[PDB]
Amino acid sequence: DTVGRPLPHLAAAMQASGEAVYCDDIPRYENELFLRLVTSTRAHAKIKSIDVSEAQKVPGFVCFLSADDIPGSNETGLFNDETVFAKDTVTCVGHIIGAVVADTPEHAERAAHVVKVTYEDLPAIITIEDAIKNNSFYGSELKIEKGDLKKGFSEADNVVSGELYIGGQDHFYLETHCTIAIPKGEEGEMELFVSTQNAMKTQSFVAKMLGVPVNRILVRVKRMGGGFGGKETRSTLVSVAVALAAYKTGHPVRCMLDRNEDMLITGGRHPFLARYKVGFMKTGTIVALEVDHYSNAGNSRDLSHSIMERALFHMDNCYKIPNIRGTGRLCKTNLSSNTAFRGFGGPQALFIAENWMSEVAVTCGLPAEEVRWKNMYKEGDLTHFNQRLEGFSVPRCWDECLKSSQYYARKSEVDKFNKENCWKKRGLCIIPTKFGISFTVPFLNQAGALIHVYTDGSVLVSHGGTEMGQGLHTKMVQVASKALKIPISKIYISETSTNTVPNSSPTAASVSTDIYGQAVYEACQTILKRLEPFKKKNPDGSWEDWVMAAYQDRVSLSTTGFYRTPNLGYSFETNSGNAFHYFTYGVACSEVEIDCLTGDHKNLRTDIVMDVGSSLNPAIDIGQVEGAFVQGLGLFTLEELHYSPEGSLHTRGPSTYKIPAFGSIPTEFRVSLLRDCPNKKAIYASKAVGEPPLFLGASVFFAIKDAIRAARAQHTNNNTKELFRLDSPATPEKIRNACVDKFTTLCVTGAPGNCK
Amino acid sequence: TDGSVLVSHGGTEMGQGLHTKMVQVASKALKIPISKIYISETSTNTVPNSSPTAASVSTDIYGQAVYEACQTILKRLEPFKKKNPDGSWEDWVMAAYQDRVSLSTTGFYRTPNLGYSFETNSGNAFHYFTYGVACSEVEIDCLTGDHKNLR
Amino acid sequence: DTVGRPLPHLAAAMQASGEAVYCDDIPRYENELFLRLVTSTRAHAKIKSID
Amino acid sequence: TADELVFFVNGKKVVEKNADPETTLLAYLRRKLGLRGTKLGCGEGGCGACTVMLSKYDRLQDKIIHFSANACLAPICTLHHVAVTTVEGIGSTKTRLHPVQERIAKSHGSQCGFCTPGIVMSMYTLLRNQPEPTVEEIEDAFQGNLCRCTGYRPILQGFRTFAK
Amino acid sequence: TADELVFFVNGKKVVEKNADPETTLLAYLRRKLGLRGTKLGCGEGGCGACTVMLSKYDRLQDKIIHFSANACLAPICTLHHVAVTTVEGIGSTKTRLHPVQERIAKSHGSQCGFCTPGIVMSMYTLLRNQPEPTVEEIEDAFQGNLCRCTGYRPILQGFRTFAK
Amino acid sequence: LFNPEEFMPLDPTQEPIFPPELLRLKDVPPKQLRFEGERVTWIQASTLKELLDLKAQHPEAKLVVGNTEIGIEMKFKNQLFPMIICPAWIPELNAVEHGPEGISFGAACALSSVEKTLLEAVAKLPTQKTEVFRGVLEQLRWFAGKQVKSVASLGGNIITASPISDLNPVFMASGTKLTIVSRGTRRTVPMDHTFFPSYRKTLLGPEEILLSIEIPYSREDEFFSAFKQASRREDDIAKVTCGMRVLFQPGSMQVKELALCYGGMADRTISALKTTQKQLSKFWNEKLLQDVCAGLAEELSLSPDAPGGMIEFRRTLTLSFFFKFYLTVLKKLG
Ligand SMILES: Cc1cc2nc3c(=O)[nH]c(=O)nc-3n(C[C@H](O)[C@H](O)[C@H](O)COP(=O)(O)OP(=O)(O)OC[C@H]3O[C@@H](n4cnc5c(N)ncnc54)[C@H](O)[C@@H]3O)c2cc1C
Ligand SMILES: Nc1nc2c(c(=O)[nH]1)N[C@H]1C(S)=C(S)[C@@H](COP(=O)(O)O)O[C@H]1N2
Ligand SMILES: Nc1nc2[nH]cnc2c(=O)[nH]1
Ligand code: MOS
Ligand code: MOS
Ligand code: FES
Ligand code: FES
Ligand code: FES
Ligand code: FES
Repeated sequence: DTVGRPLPHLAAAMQASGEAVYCDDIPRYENELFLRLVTSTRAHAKIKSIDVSEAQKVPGFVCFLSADDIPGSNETGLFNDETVFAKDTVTCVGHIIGAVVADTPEHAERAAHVVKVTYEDLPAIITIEDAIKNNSFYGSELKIEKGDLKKGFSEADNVVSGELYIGGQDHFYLETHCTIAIPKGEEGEMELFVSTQNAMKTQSFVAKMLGVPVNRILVRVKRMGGGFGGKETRSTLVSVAVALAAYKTGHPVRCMLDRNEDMLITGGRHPFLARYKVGFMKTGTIVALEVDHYSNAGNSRDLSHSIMERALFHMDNCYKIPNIRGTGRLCKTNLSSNTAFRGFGGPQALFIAENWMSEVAVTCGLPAEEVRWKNMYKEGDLTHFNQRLEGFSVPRCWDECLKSSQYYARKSEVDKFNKENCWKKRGLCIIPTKFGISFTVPFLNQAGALIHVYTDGSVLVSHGGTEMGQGLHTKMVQVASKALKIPISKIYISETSTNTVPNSSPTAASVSTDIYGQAVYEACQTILKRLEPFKKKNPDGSWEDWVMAAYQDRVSLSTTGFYRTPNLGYSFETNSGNAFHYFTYGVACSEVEIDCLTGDHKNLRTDIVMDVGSSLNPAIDIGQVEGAFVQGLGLFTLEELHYSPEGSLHTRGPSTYKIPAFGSIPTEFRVSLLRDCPNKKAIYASKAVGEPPLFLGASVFFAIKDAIRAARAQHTNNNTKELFRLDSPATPEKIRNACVDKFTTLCVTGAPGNCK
Repeated sequence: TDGSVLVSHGGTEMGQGLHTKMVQVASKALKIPISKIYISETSTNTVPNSSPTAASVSTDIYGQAVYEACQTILKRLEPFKKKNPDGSWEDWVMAAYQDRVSLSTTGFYRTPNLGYSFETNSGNAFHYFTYGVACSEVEIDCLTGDHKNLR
Repeated sequence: DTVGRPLPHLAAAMQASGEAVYCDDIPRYENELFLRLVTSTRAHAKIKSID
Repeated sequence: TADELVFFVNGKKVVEKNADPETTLLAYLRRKLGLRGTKLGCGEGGCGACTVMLSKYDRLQDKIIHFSANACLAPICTLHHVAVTTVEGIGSTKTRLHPVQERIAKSHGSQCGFCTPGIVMSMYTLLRNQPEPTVEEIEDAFQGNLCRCTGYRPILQGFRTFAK
Repeated sequence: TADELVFFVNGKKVVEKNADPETTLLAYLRRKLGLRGTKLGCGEGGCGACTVMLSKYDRLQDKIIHFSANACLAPICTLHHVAVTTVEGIGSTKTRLHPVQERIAKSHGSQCGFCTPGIVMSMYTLLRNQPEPTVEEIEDAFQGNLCRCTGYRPILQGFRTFAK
Repeated sequence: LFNPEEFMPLDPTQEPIFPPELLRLKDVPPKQLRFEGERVTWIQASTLKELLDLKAQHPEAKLVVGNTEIGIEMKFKNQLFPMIICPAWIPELNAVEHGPEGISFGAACALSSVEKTLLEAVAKLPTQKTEVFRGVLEQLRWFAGKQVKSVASLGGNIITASPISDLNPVFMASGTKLTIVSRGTRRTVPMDHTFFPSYRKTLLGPEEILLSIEIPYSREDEFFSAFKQASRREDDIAKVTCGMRVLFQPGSMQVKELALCYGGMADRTISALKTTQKQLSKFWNEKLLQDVCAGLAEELSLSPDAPGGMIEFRRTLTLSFFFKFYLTVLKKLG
């Protein structure tokens, strides 16, 4: 029984040896061709001509594909509001217009470059402010409201209002998007090998473009070199194009994106703008909150609506607020369509929450940890969407983190540092989080498995989930082994495929362990029920004996398993019904030191306490906490996407887009899993871990903000209770500009200015 | 979720029209056109521990397995049929999917009452027998040994 | 319901057109090799050597 | 130094710059051109699974002539300035079947299907030479094609519709 | 008339008779030699997924030298008489893992695994130059390698075992 | 989480052997090689003479050493250079020479080699001699991976002439000497403001190649600092990076020479010459700090619409870096 043991990821050794096969590592067929997408260079324009005359002169050129070549439908996307290939109008830089097919990827690249497009510009909308000014939205306003806002604001001692912006984020999975499509040449059959979290939508979108039944399309996913939500839907941009090439040519075709293509075309995290007003008492207790959220959705709906729903569900973070109104609007803009990214609107809403909470503490002149603690939910409280918090472990995580991080002693050392240093300052902040577990769309909370036991007793498990580094197959093998009471060595998972488990939800929402674990468990129970009479007749025999006896008695050793998460279904009309199955909780304390002269900083120390229930695998779960935290660190402090005024992405690779590096992580980096907190609501008492920890990276942001406050105390003015706006990401630029002094003001030059 | 159906069974196609027959069976059992059903291949990761396609019994045994799997699908779809009686197959399938009812199932068949014993000369060796009669006429060339098959 | 009807073999049209894929019709991988069996020319014998 | 070998396959020009004298048309079709409808059944001329049609200008008869050949025994080096037609050259389920293909399929003349392309090409070749053959010519057209599945009756019955 | 390009990959001689100046080592490894352990992550030198070790006899230093390079930017035409070592050159699960490979895997330093070969090759290269590195040298050997999954902690912890 | 006691020990004597066949080929004398592609002809030059002949015959031929810039130009900027010459084998382009005035590096020397040599020099020589070396080393910290630095040549960075080169500002501020040759020409010039006339251009003739680069010893009464912005947001603009040098009158705090050179403030490396000229004969004090900051704010002023943005931040860095230099020089003075 390995459940609860730190078993290494099953493929780790093959990954270290370069033997693990990713999509593009699959050998090429003798006749296999290569596709390169041709995309818009304009944010919004009519297409007046596409000239392939120079492309046709490139050695190995096969064909140019456009909308006219599609046999079925050019209408695609989760909400059918996209084109496979743009026909008359382009609506973002990176909008796919067509594709070159050639005999080598080098040749496809060469050819695509010399495809010439002529445009007639149309008025473009790029920024959230652009969109608000132009009333450019998808759908209507989303809202959650509880209590009496007018009354709450009347009862408040203090009111703070403001505006805040959080920038988006590129997934930067180390493996970019890729698909191989093999046309069989019979009955429209096609077999695809895809780097995707969503084999089902890949299958259905390819089928729809081709105009063939879904049963003709087989999608196979062995593994992804990272997904992080960026392969939940947007992988179909590449898959559908490659499928068309395979259909048209009758040859196998593949495409793997270069990084610059991937960053431009495939979408990222949604930027958010918030306008907020919070009413509170002199004690720091919150009595009223109003937040209007706006996301930058780009040029199609995709997952933007559900992302905003998750944002609204998380605007409370861990705090009880009696009178509350959150709204959300999706901005329709001429940018690549934004999509799922680890956290799915949660990190943005949670960041907005912690920002006004930080301002409450400052305004009250009270220690931030005291104000946070005072406002924390208690066991059994209802959220703003009226869900009961059962097994609310934040207080335990908080207390344990305070103690193990030696927060109070270190607070004194930070103060001492700031007293002794003029041009460098330290900051220290402790932040909680909760993250709701389940797809916001009830019907997605379903999971299938298919298990076969062969006559040698070896077991092949298939389930609807995909492996993208998170150790899902590993956990499923641990589960099956525990359930069947056989060693993990007897169980194997090869891949995820649409012909073994159909109609799968994307591998997302952090729920895959929970839902596939249950499906796998149930399939195992069915096998055990069938073997039971054989065990009874031969109780001292082996697994192999029982399996062979069952086979020879013509008992089936193949079964499905299925799970449907119970009691889900939130109504925005009644503000009731469970949005989530349960919540995952954690707390992080981070310390930083900033260089007030340059805006650079050091991440000195981070301590995390995460409630993941009874972990199925502490090694994998600690890995998930660390990786999620560092992605959050990136979001809030390093990673910055930058566009021209014309809406063209400038930051298209690692030279201009800085994800955390080896030297970026906290010097002392401690993660603990909370002990003795089994979760009755999920498989073997575990909890979802994938996304919940990412927001804890904001502890670094708020430590930086603390440090800036010290710098402003040193050089800017004498107002202790000053609120200044610090947007995300808190890059060296934003940090430096915020340390207002004789240099920023030019007072050092002899000019008068706004410092003391 | 488009209502299209993919059937897999343990039998292989060698020209005898086994997949054709299984599609006919599935279509009759599900009460949908043959055009909505497809068999792509036989594979060990879809149906394990299969007997070889042999003994002339493949239609009998995979036909029953396919039938049973279809009955399971029909049972699961029935509530949605009753909610949308003038609706289509496609409508019912999508409604089932959105209600998180599984649209995947196994079927299995074990031929009953077989087990002949050579040491008792009893027990059914076969499920039944297939029968036939042929009459042929030939003409031989007595000088060469060649012959014509006349009728 | 086509049970009892003379429906042609589902693959017959593709068999007539040469579109039906049999094992050797599957495309070759770029690096795919070919095997030929080496077999006995004797009914019953000791294998003394293979050169 | 070597000459270029030039021939046609399904109306498409093939320029083989390095022809090996040992290379059969069957090997060339399947493994160079990727046209896998033509099959290997024996490699010795007895089964006809590899039957193709060949066309050329005859100097003596002063006409374009069409005849069937076993691709397994045809050296590509004999085919300079000859036009090859394979099963994929006459029709497809992706476009439109040739009458020969439609009729053999609908008449239950194809079971496993492996002999079907060769038989199609034998019948096709006959029709190219004689658009209205007699019943007698039709049966005689297939002495070189073997089928293990059908017992032949349905194939002849299907193709009889081309007679009279 | 072009000169032959001669280099070595994992101890094996490569003779490229028609080297194209535009060809990168990464393309050659993956798409000519079929060695797919080395990955493409950016094509611009920032991510290190394509990291390999290069070795040569430096005729000016009078010694064999070993260093890491990004295969995505190295023209094969710079590599005449250079030896390349990729991830498959140092160990495998079919034979024996190199200590670098064993320790990153067992220490939970590999999640999705896509960055792992590049990181392995960066660590391998360090040990080939300095078999007794300091913790500081190890912690500073990876500025060119990005990992999106792990948060780096476990990779450094696993590799620190080589230090002191 | 794991048990290191169970790991297989490292046996450094059991590593894959350096190919013995390759070792037997080290004796074979180097000869010029020619490779021919679809679009490009590549000549591997074996001697300096060959390089200069080739460049005289084909002035437009593009030099490639590490390809860390050219690979980017070809892939991402769709540049095509039908003829490439690789001079990496040429001994003169790889020589590391210690002279009376400083340390000379052949233009093909990898940055890793520069870093190693300079680290050694700093470790052995007195602090007062290694001020410029230390500046180069600071700029090479958090610069790129070991993979990049092992193949990226010193000359390549210089001649690439990116507005945001971290090295060119240091070479300019220190008057690093550049030896430049062609068939029948040879000249040595200290790098100054004139060396970069416009975007991505240097003051070399079409045939000329950079042979060697002499990084100078610092003198008595001479101090150096280098600084760089910790973010980069555009491909080749708007990242502040600098070298700063002051020479005082013997044993004094009185400015004899002052050089403040910046990348990321224009479309080339520039020198704040109007500002520094005004400080000659001035003393190193609060007034000088004020005047220099006033000068920098004006001389390096950016329009609201300047390419790269971050206008306030970049201005603030130019002054903040000088402030750090100002304080560091005060510490070094006493
Ligand atoms: C990932 C990465 C990160 C980097 N980070 C930084 C950084 O932080 N700061 C920084 O300043 N740089 C940085 N660089 C740039 C790097 O220093 C240069 O790309 C490198 O030094 C160029 O040298 P090379 O040998 O690769 O030149 P090549 O690409 O081979 O050639 C570059 C240019 O120099 C010319 N050239 C080369 N040698 C000569 C010669 N001797 N005479 C005349 N012309 C010559 C070539 O014709 C070409 O125009 C980075 C590069 C990479 C890929
Ligand atoms: N190594 C790795 N960890 C990862 C991801 C990934 O792509 N790679 N994706 C994250 C996201 S966005 C989600 S939703 C979960 C999905 O997997 P789970 O449901 O099995 O946790 O994994 C998370 N952790
Ligand atoms: N990743 C993700 N996808 C969804 N699609 C619908 N709801 C959700 C959700 O909560 N998370
Ligand atoms: O829910 Mo993860 O795929 S953003
Ligand atoms: O029983 Mo048939 O395969 S002889
Ligand atoms: S393969 Fe049998 S006749 Fe050619
Ligand atoms: S149909 Fe099978 S050999 Fe003729
Ligand atoms: S692929 Fe990213 S550095 Fe080479
Ligand atoms: S393990 Fe996924 S990028 Fe490193």
